[PDB]
Amino acid sequence: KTVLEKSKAGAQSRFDSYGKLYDENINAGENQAMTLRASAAGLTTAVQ
Amino acid sequence: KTVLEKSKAGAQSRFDSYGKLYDENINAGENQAMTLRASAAGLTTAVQASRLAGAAADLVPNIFGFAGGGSRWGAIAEATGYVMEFSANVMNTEADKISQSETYRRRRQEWEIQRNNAEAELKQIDAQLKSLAVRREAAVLQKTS
Amino acid sequence: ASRLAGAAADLVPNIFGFAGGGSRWGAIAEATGYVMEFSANVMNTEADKISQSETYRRRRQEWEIQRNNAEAELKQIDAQLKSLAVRREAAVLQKTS
Amino acid sequence: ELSQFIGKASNFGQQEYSNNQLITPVVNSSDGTVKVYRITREYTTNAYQMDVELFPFGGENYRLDYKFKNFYNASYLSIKLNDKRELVRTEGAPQVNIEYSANITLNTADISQPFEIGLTRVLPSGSWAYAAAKFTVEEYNQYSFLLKLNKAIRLSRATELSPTILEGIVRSVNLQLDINTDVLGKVFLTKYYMQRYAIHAETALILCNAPISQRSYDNQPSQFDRLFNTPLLNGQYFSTGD
Amino acid sequence: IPPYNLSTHGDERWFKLYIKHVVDNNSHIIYSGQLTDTNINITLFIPLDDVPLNQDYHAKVYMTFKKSPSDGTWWGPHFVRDDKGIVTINPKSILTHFESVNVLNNISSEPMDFSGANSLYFWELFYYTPMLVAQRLLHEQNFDEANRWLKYVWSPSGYIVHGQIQNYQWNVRPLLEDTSWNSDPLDSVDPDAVAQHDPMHYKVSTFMRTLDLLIARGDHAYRQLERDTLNEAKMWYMQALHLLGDKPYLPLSTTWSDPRLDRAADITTQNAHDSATLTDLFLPQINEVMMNYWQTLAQRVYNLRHNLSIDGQPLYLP
Amino acid sequence: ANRWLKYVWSPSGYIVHGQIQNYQWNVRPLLEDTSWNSDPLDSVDPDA
Amino acid sequence: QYLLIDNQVSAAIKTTRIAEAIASIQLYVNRALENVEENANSGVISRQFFIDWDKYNKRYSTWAGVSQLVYYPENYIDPTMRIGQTKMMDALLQSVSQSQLNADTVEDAFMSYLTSFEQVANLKVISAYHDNINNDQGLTYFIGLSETDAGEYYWRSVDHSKFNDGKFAANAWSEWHKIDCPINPYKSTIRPVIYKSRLYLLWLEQKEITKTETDYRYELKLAHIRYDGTWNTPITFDVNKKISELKLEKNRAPGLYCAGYQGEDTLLVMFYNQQDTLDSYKNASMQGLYIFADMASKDMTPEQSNVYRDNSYQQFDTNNVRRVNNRYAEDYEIPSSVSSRKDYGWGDYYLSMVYNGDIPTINYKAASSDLKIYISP
Amino acid sequence: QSQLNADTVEDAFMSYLTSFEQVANLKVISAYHDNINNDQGLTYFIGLSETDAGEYYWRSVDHSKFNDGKFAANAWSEWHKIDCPINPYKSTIRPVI
Amino acid sequence: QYLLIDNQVSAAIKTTRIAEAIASIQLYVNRALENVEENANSGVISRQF
Amino acid sequence: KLRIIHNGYEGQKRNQCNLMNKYGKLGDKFIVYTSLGVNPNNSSNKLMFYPVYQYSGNTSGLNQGRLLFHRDTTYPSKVEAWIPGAKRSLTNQNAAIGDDYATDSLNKPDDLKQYIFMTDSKGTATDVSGPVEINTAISPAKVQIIVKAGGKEQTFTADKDVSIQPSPSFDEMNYQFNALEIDGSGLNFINNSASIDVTFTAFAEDGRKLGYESFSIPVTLKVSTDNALTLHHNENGAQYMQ
Amino acid sequence: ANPQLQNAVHLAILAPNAELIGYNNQFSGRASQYVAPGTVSSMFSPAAYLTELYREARNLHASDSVYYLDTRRPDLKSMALSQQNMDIELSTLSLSNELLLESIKTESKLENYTKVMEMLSTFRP
Repeated sequence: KTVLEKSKAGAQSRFDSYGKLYDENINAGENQAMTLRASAAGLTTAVQ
Repeated sequence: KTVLEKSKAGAQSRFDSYGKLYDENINAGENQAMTLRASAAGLTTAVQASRLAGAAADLVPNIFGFAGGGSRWGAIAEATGYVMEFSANVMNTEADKISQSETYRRRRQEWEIQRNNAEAELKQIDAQLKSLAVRREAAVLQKTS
Repeated sequence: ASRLAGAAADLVPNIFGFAGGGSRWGAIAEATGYVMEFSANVMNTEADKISQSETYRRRRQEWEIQRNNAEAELKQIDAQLKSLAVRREAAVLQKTS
Repeated sequence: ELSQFIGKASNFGQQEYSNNQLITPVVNSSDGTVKVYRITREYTTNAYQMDVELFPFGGENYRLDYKFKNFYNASYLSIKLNDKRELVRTEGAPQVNIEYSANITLNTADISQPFEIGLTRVLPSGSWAYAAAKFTVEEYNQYSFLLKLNKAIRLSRATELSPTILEGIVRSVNLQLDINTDVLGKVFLTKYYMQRYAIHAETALILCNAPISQRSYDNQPSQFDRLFNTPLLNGQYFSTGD
Repeated sequence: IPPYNLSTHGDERWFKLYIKHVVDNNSHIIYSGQLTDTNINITLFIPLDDVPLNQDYHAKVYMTFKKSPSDGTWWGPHFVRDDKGIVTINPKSILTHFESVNVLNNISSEPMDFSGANSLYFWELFYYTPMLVAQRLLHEQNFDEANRWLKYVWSPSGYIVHGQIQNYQWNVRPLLEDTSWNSDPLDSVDPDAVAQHDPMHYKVSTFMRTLDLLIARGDHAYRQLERDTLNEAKMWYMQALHLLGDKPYLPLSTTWSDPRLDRAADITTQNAHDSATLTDLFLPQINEVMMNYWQTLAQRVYNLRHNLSIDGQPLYLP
Repeated sequence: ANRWLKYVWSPSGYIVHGQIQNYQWNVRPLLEDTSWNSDPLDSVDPDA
Repeated sequence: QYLLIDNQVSAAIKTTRIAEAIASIQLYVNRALENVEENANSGVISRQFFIDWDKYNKRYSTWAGVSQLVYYPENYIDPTMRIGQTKMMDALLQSVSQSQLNADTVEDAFMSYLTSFEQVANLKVISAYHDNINNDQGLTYFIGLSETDAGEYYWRSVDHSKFNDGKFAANAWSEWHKIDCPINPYKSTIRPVIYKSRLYLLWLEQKEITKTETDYRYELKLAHIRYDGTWNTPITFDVNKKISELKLEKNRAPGLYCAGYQGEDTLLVMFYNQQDTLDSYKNASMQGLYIFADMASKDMTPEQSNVYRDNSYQQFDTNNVRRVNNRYAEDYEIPSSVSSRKDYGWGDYYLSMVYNGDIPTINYKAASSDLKIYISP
Repeated sequence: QSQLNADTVEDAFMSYLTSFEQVANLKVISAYHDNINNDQGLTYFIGLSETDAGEYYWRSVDHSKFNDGKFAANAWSEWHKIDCPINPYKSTIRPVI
Repeated sequence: QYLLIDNQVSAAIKTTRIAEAIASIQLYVNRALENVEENANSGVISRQF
Repeated sequence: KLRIIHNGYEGQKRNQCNLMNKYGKLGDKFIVYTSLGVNPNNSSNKLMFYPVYQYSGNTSGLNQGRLLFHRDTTYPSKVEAWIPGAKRSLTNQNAAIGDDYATDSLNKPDDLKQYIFMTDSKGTATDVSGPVEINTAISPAKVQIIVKAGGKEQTFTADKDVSIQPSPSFDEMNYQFNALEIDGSGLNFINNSASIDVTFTAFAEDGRKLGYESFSIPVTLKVSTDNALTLHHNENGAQYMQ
Repeated sequence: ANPQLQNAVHLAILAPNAELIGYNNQFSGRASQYVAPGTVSSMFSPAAYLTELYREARNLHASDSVYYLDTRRPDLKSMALSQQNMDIELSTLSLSNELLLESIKTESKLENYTKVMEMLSTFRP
């Protein structure tokens, strides 16, 4: 039983860990990077 | 028991290995690369000031005599244009810094997961060694019988 | 060096006769600007190099883990073969019985 | 291992007892002769209350040094030899963790026999704090000392036994500190019993018709304390007596 | 400057040198330090004016000390430069305070100054540069190059120039001579600054890097575990030990004796300390890092002697 | 992070030239309750 | 909280007597410092020990760290990177960052470093400025130049307070820093100055003009450093007339006097027809202007000119002597007002305080040996 | 970025501080109020950077936010950059709506 | 260190006679080169080998 | 500039020169012990004494002479310097760390020329031998520069060539010579090169070499018939150097 | 003064010499006494840390204040900086009880802790 219990705990750690990452979606840092790429594109009319 | 002990060692190696990676967050070289990305972005203000100085200088005529002038009337617009283009490249530089950093973050997170996976394996293995030891005792009792 | 050399050269006047002069007043600023742009690009190249180098290092670290997994597997399998051999001997004794 | 045999010492001309054993080369007045002194301390009661040690300053002359582990509002302190001779008298309560000392003179007879230094902190009311320790003082011609030490070291290495238990075996065999064949017989039994029963060396010593040790050592309590002075019965310390 | 003599100098070993009658007729400090028991060979560049303020001499130099703190008529050297640029000391000078003064009339130059305006850059060129390069090589396990590089700073076997063995181990002038690179590191938290004030620390750092390299080479060979790489590892560990010299040993009993806290904390002790219970002060601790190297080597040596892997595992079946 | 919060606020206050000052908020307008708005109900904005 | 010991904690949890005493005190201290427990001794709290409470003193491990640093800095020194390393070192490190590091790579990286080293080692000092009244206090800024056509200017400074026993400490000196301004000083005519505690560069430039005949125009360029270390652009002043007033030989540059001045919160700039004898400037008419923080400017009148001259001429370059300017000042430099208190405290029973008073004005007279200070608090 | 340290923060700070100054010192050059009366509407202002080839910026103030003698914090908008090649004689420029 | 052979080694450790001799000499040389063993000969050390 | 210094060789010699530099004068005569080690039965360590005997006179009149010595231990002691054939011993009671000396009770330096046993009585036991007697005086007549040029040999000497002699100093002396004329003609130029070798060397009054230093001055000889190399470009497109 | 550097040989790090002697004359031989990490007697031991904390902490409140360190915890100053106090681990709770129990005994003017427990056993409020 103890062996199975440790297995449960292992799976639980993974479940919650992947849960977290999934729930996070895009990291705030990742959001800033997207913003910058978009911002650069936005200069097209100014440059022209 | 011998088989299980070898498994244990395997899991132990994995655990310690992911441990080490987890703890050694960023390789010093990795930090230098991020430093450089930041440093390059940091040139934005220096660049703008020079281009501006340039444009003003060129509005000044340089030909004198019985004919003259030659000022570059479009100088401001050109300098302005370069700064905007530079800025676009900077935005990528900054985004690249960020992307690299977040990439490392995700990497470390995965190491933590795998570290924990190895840990769970070790604990199950110890539990298996314990159950085996019990089985062994039972076998001894069977021999006794 | 080339951009600075350029600036020096272009501060030299280029018009001679009744009307003269013709130097580029902004020549220094321009050279300075080109150098800064190059520098930014250099930093990115150097950073890319570094990332690439470290990327390979990490790859190798992962390989070592996978190597060692395989090693452990070999040890467990050899241990299992020994376990089986014992089981086999017991079976031989059972046949004998 | 060295400390186990000879205590602690430094090149500063400083010596300190360890494992309740004090050892020192006292040079006689205007005499190159080295009288090696060995003083062994054991507790008779309430060891937890105070640190007490005695140094072989010179012929019959000893420096008595002590430090209290707690505090009583004593009117005065009185230290006696074998409960009859007052060795030290001072007024006021000694303070906790303060070292106090006195120079005392012991009679050759008092020195050669085991003796007890009792310390009583006398209260203004009908009571006092009390603790005490037993001391024995031995003297050796430096050669005699080195020779006994030689035997002790070699025997310990050969047997993997602490000088504590080894002395105990010797004292069990003879009053005097001497290794001989009867000692070796008991050393055999001591080890034999350890192996035969999977028991602690001290247990094996007891089975060799030895007393329960009242001697602490290392950072450990005495055997006596381990049997009777484990969390005390409403704080009452167990001690021997009549 | 002559060796210290309390009876003529005072109880203080303090002294200063001054320059006077150059630019102004006021004196200025040009040197300061303590007297030692040997001669103090102080070489200074003495500036000279285009227009002298004195006919007998173009410059005055003098030294002061506790029992002779002042200036005085004809005290110290009085130098005059002739038309050929030769500087001599005017015989009127009282040279009593000095053991000797010698003008180097054919020297118009001096060795580069590692403590001067450009000191920063010289420290990097001749020290931080090779230390950095070696540390990187060490990290990458490029041991052979790493060794070459540490040797540019220091060699326990010295150096050979044109076939001749030299008289030094430090190849860095400011470590070879103990030259300060700071004035007060206690104004901040910075181990570099600390070492700069006290260069002996750079000497130590260099030593530690050398040990790290030897150990790494040892460990490498040991990890290979082939009979011969094990022999190689043993050798490299012996080298680390040779450099470490004799293992330290500490006293069995301290003068310190489990003092009561009030006492230990008594500012009187602290005041007495800074003025200098001092018996019960806390004792200087050995560098436990260095301790750790001794321990590391002992374990490696043990394992080799016992036919164990670098991890202490048996190199055999039970 | 602590240092950067301290620039805004310190429960222990601040020390200048060796002397403890008389305040915990190091942001003058917060110490003074100065308004940075006139009508926050214009929009759902925690900052306003 | 009062007894600094937990009486709720499970019996199973163990500690040492020393550790307990430590933990107890740390709690005690926090509460006093946090003003949880009132009527604390503020004198004591202000002691450096407690200033550092949040770093190094609160936690033993960090305490030991900073303490150990003193005896064993080598346990903390890592040659890979040092505090205060210069950019050349940064480049060196970066250049060796790849894992495939070998002798060829190393030797090339070294030469890159060395090239930069030489560039620095050979900088020529052109001019310098001491931002103080007297040379014995404060620090001197120096500007120099890389040996290349269309070269680059650099600056560094030295701290005079570190000139102990006649010599500067190594600590007295700062590294050379790059200037990114398009500087083209005419015949080296440039000065580093401090104004409003900021570094500014001023230089004169000559423009070749076709008039046929050839003549020249002169312009004054002003630039300053920004907070991020980059520089602003040059600002141009029309000084051609002021320069035309100096009857210079065709190949001579006007001397440039330039220093900040606290009085009038301004920058004082003057040009002159350089003499061989310093004292000849006592009768020179200085051609100058005022420059303000907003880049405004004013012509300097003859009267003002003579005044600044009389008090500064001793700093002027002569035909064969290159001198360093100081901050302009007269007999005494005195602040015009005081807003910053040095000390204060509570009244009896802390029911009142004298606080945030000020010295809105400081006026003064300064006759020889008679300094009269007028405070209107 | 995930890797931060004290130097990093100070540099970021000084970058902000630099930009702060650039805005803080803008001079006001001219303005236009887009209404008939100055008691209604808003005033548009333009300013200029203290740099060669100086840049123009604009912002405005809402007069309806002028209450009991003073403008609300909300009365004001921030400065905005102008990206045009503007270089008037004697600063002869007006914003208009 | 004096005899250039380790007398504290387990019997389990084996090598050949040529191999041992090499090790002894190599240790000796290092000690001579670093002057662990004082009054070493500067000639010889100075040789290219 | 010929530079002489009594900078002893690292380890033993350095320690001995340190004592010399601190307790004597240039000109003093000393017995320097060249053979040092640790006593097989008396030493518990690898530390040792580094004795030098200073003779009275030779510019330093002494109260019967002194034994100077260096020791490694940081503990105060009674350093005993025993002479077996003389049955004499000096005792530096409460000796300083590092550098100290014992007063010689009798100026009989002959006694020193034998094996000497030194100890701190804490286990440092040094075997002392090799009693070499050295006169540290240096006449300027023994300070020389030797030149080898072609087949010619020239020498120069400080007491002829150096206008001002340096004060006697162990710490450092510099003998600055006037221009020494070397007859360069005769140099054997090979491949248009020859050199002059200049040796800087000196001896102590005992005829004891102080040491030496060698410098050399290369000379390039211009060849008057050496026509410039010519570049040629042949009409057949061939370019070469003549 | 540290033997670890002195034995290095190849570093040429020299001892302070006369200053070692003078220091030891002022500090009872202290610089000759080096210690291993882990001894209480060390400059970096937690006891050293404790000593500094106490020295300063005790001056944070007036001696007659309820918040005076010594008033609230008199044992801190009376406790010694012993090697065993540093090395022995024991229940934190037993330490808490020790403190409160002694305080009660003192306030209640009782002879010992058994008297305290008997007294407490009949307390009603």
